[PDB]
Amino acid sequence: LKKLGKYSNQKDVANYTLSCNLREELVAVSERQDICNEI
Amino acid sequence: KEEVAAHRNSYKKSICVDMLRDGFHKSFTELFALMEQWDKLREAAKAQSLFWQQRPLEDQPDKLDNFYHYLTRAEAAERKGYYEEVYNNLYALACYFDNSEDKW
Amino acid sequence: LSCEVCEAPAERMCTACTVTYYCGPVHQKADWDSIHAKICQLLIPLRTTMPFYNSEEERQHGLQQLQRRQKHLIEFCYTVAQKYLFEGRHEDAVPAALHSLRFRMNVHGLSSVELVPAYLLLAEASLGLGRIVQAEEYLSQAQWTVLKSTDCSNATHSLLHRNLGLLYIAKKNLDEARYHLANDIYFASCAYGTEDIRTSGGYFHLANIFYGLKKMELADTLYTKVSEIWYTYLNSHYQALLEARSQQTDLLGKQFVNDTGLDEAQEAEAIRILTSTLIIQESTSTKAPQKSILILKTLSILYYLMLECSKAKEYAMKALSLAETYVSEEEQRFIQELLSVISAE
Amino acid sequence: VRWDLMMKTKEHTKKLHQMNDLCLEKKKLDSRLNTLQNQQGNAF
Ligand SMILES: [Zn+2]
Ligand SMILES: [Zn+2]
Repeated sequence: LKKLGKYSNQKDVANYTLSCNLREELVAVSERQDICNEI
Repeated sequence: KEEVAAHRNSYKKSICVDMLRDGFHKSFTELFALMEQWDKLREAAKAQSLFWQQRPLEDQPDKLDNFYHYLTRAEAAERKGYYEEVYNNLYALACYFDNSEDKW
Repeated sequence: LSCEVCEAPAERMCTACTVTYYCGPVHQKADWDSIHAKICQLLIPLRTTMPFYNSEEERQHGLQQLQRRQKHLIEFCYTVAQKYLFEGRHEDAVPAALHSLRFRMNVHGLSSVELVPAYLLLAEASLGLGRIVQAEEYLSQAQWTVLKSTDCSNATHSLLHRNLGLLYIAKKNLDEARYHLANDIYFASCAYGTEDIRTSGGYFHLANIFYGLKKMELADTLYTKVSEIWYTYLNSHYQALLEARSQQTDLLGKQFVNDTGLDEAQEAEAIRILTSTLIIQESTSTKAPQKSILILKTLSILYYLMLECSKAKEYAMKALSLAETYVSEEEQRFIQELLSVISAE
Repeated sequence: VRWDLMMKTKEHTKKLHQMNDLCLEKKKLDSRLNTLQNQQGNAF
């Protein structure tokens, strides 16, 4: 199990990081929208 | 959109924009003066003076919120000539600022 | 090829220069006035294609001196355009601005922030022509440039916000006019500091909106702030001039130069701002004539530093007559001294 | 316990497909910026 324990903890940290990644992409998409929407 | 730019720009920017947009022009002038004073002090002083021990003001939104509420009130009073309203609001700031970092 | 001044046909030669191209007589005359009264021939040294610079050092020298001449004339053209906008000669501004833009395109390229000043002058001329959507074109370009821009300075962005506000001021939302001029005022304040004439120009446009809103006390407050700025700067020069002239005398002696230190376009904008401020300050509230006396002092000082002697005298005499009833002796004695300086100089 | 790893992977892929959608939005906005560039052309 310890192999899957290691990869499960890897996914725990990777999914939290992905939550920061999707926050990053959400600000990226919203600001790129903002460029076209302001003008 | 513009609201997103307003929150996404610095809270310092956000309150400057609110202030001058809504005619709190002198409230901006005061905020600028104090903010520059804070920055100057925290840069300039001797390397472990309390000014260098001060927190960053810009990081610290609750103090900018206190400036927003009290300066908006005090300028609304300042316009009137009802000088005691100005006194009371500025003293409310002053006593909020009755702490070691805010002494000046 | 085209009429470079408007991209209509090259209907006629520029007989003054051959290098300039005109869509016949109307643009021929307007561009003759606009660029050729200012410099005319100097564009020919720009327009001539170089013969071969034969070595690396020759190429470098020839490029450097050509480019720096181009830059110098680019800025002179942009100053001329600014003055034509302030003088209301928007017809003459259109050639000067379009030339300055095209030369910025050539040296800097269309992508440059350096075009943004010219683009905004082309908006300003368009609004002088009422061509609101045309101004919106060049503001659109500028806005994309600055939003991308890696380095836009506080002054540059203040220019952007100021012209954005002016465009909405031709539009119909006073809220946007305040919002954008406020941004201009902020960026001016942090670039220049809070007492610069350019910041005061922001405050002036804000005051004019508050006057249109008939919010008399805020409008007058803004007019006061601007008037105080203009007063303080002109005082700084006038005092320094008299103090230096007083300070010391070797047997060599000296005489100091009476000087505004302003751009002539900044002097024209000073006159426009102070005159509108005076008239609006009176019409909003004749109850404070002393503020009119202050503006009269300010303009009389400006006129003296120009040696606009006629208005310097007239406005000093007005200020003195008003100050004798309204004000303490310090005002009257200052205005008398200024009149004595004008009449002696 | 493997089921938890599978479901965490599946929701990870859900966030991948969300961001790929945003990549298509970015491609759209790139085409919009090119459209506005064509407006730059500044004929008169
Ligand atoms: Zn010519
Ligand atoms: Zn034409």
